[PDB]
Amino acid sequence: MTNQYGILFKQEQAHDDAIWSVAWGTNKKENSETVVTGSLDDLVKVWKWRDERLDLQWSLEGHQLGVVSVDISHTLPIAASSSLDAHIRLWDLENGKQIKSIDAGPVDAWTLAFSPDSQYLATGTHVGKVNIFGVESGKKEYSLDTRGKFILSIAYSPDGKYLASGAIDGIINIFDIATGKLLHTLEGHAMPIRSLTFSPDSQLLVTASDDGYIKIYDVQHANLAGTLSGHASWVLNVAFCPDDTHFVSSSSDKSVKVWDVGTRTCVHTFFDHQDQVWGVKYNGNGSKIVSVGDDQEIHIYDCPI
Amino acid sequence: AGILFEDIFDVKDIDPEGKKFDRVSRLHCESESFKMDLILDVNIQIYPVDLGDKFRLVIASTLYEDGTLDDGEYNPTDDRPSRADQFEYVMYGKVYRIEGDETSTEAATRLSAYVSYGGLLMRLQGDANNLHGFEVDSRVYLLMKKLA
Amino acid sequence: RSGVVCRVKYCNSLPDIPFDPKFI
Amino acid sequence: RVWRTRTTILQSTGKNFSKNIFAILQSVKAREEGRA
Amino acid sequence: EKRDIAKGHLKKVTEQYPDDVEAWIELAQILEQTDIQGALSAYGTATRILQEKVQADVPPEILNNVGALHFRLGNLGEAKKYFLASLDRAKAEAEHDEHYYNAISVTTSYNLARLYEAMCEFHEAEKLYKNILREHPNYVDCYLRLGAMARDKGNFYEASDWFKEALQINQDHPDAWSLIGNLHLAKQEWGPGQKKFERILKQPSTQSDTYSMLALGNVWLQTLHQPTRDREKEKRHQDRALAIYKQVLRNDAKNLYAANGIGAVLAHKGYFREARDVFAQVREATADISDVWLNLAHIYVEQKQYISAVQMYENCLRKFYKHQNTEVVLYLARALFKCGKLQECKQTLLKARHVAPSDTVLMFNVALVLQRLATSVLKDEKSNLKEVLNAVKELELAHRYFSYLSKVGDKMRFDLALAATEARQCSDLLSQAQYHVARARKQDEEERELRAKQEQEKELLRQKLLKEQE
Repeated sequence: MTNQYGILFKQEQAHDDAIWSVAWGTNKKENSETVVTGSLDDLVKVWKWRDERLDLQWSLEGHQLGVVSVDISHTLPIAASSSLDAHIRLWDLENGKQIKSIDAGPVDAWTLAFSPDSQYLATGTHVGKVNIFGVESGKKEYSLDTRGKFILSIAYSPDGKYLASGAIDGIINIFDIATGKLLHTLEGHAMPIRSLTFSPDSQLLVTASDDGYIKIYDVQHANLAGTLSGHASWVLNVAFCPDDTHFVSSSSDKSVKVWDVGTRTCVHTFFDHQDQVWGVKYNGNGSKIVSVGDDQEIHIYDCPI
Repeated sequence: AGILFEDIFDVKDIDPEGKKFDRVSRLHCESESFKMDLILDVNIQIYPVDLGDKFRLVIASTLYEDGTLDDGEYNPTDDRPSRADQFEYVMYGKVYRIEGDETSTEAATRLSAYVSYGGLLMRLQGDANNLHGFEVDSRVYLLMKKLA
Repeated sequence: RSGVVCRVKYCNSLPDIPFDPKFI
Repeated sequence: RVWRTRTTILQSTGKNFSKNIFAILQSVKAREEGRA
Repeated sequence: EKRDIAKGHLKKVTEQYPDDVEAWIELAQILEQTDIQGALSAYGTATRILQEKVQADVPPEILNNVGALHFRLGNLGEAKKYFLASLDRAKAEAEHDEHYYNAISVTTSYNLARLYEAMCEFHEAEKLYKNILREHPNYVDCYLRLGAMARDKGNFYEASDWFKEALQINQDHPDAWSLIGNLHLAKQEWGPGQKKFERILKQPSTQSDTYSMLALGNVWLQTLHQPTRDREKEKRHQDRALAIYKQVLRNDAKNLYAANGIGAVLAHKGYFREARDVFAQVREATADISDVWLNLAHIYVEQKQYISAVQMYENCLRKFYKHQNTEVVLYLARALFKCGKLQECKQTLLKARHVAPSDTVLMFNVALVLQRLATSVLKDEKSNLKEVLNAVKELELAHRYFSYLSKVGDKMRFDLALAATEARQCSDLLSQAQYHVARARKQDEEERELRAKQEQEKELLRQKLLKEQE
């Protein structure tokens, strides 16, 4: 059964307004793949991927302004979301109830990240510090200062050593989680970095910026492993494959590009979307890709393994 | 002013289903500023039109810039300033139908206005907000000018 | 005397220098 | 041999507005001078 | 004028003679100027005769020119194939004449690098440009393309270095001087850009340069964007800009940008009807100047033509920008606010904030729209409890934003005193919100009072049914 890249499902009018984030999580006990999407229409929606179909499970409300980020836990059945009003909410995906809320003021809590143990939420802030909130505590345990401008994206390394941040000026900052010290401050790009990610082995750091370029870094030495181009507009999201030899990115040019880190060449491009593709993610085993954008559509793409 | 609608159109097809009349041809046009769709019968013997032509189209309820209304009778000896002076092809007609995509609960988002210029038919179709001056049984003028 | 804060600018921005492929 | 240059990129294909624009400017100037 | 007669003669010759490769090529070389499709058709016909009767491979020059025409059209794939074929052909037949074919390959190589730039293969384009520059250090265009790519990356020092390197080879290069001046003006360094463009006008060959004069007049145009108390200084700048535009219009009567500059100055002078006339004329001439669309939309707003303004802004945004330009988005939000569609205005301002969350003006505008929406809902006495509670939550958000902005804000764009007064108004609205929420709750208990009566009547209907049943 030869396997090729190709769309498999397409949910139209998934949200009333633009979909600004997505997240894919796999739960062993339930053995059901879950997708969490946040949109500018102030709604979180929980769908279940079963029988090659998407079926809505929960539709959670509460966010005041647009939902900027939605994340899931790797082990727990928890999810988190943040709105444009800096409010953070935790949702129990088993029952679709709000576990707790964190009012991060008017400025803090831009974008969310789950720690590898799912015991913390890392979020960039307007001032230039990455605040950390206890998932169980619900309070700002501490913060790591960058002395930089707005932090647009946040990432957690799968091994938990470092958390990366990308600023509005293109500067990247890697912090050691154990000691909370700014390991590296890299020039990066000259345009805002809206999305950076780590490799499954925590060896590579892939960052995306408005200049249309995707930069690869070796976190061990923080050296520039390569630069990728091919997007005709802003790159809005990146996400690494589980197989660790591929990753996927999305852009304002309405396309989703899958790149090979080895050959450093885009191996596929999807043009299905009709507007800015704001989110792209891989499934647990790397055989599916979910993408969401301003056209209020959810697209699932098959992938060879 | 008395202007109901105005835009620039590109002729995209002429008599797609073949020529039905010797002196009249049906234009299929699209506008760019407002993305309006147009079907228009034109006397091509006196006003020839070719594929890819561009024209400025105005639908007006009056020809007088002072907004005064008309009796609907031929008044050839009137020499007040007239919008027709700025245009090459001018027709006088009546709105005979307005269709929309409204439901039993929702107002229309897309309207189609149909006009008959003594039997030369026009259909202007697009977003309902562009077509809010059109009322069934009202008389309108069509003003056209090729531009190079 | 309250309204959306937006200063309207009438801009005349020239195009970038053309660099079309050359004909031989 | 290249056809598009920094001088022809600012030009319309054929349409000329010199007469109309200068007539409009004359009216504006005339109205400005009339008022005092 | 003679090119059309040459076209006619060559067209006449081609019709009389179906097989004349030289006539087809000669016709194509003049169709290129204005008829890309006609030139492509002529070159294709010439290629057909070369393969059929002559039975020879196409010359590299024809393949390069066909590829360049495709590039102009937009068929990047066909252009890549033809550019690669032209390079291959020039290499293949280089032994016959190495000197000529080396130069042909140099031009074809630059074309392919420009194409890679078009296909967003900037690494291959940069490598090819550097390869050309390594062997032909006098190719100025390669230096300028590297500088343009660096500028596109956002590295303006690297762009200036490449631009200075181009000027090194050719001391008087109008394109290199324009690129450096554009770099300086884009950084709002008015003096450096002004000097670089005045330098061009100082040269004898470019004594009256339309591009340079338009840039020099645009420098004075940009001074009107920022409001200034000094009326005399603003009026003199308006006059200076208008004089430069008028001179450019005298020298060139087909200059779209001189006409657009006159309209912009007129609009800044308050003559919106005349500026509309100029813009409509320019708009008839072309639709590919985004500033014309935006200027027309601004005039629509000033004329209270909000339907046209919103569509023009949305259509301009969709056509001319792949990404989101927050300035046009703010313009669209202001147009919707004037029209009174506050929900759409709020959504547009939120879309702006999504991309520019550090913009303090966007935060202030979002707060203002939230306060207005909440006040409209609160004033409405037919609102249910859910809407009133949402309005209360939205009033709190607006009050927090106004207070925060008052504490810290961008004083150059909006005054914080106005923000403080807005914050006080939000606080007062919240104080009255208690009575409003009490009012809503009493309303919705009356809602359930009627519902019971509805059920009561239906039970009586059932009672008759039992009477029917018995």
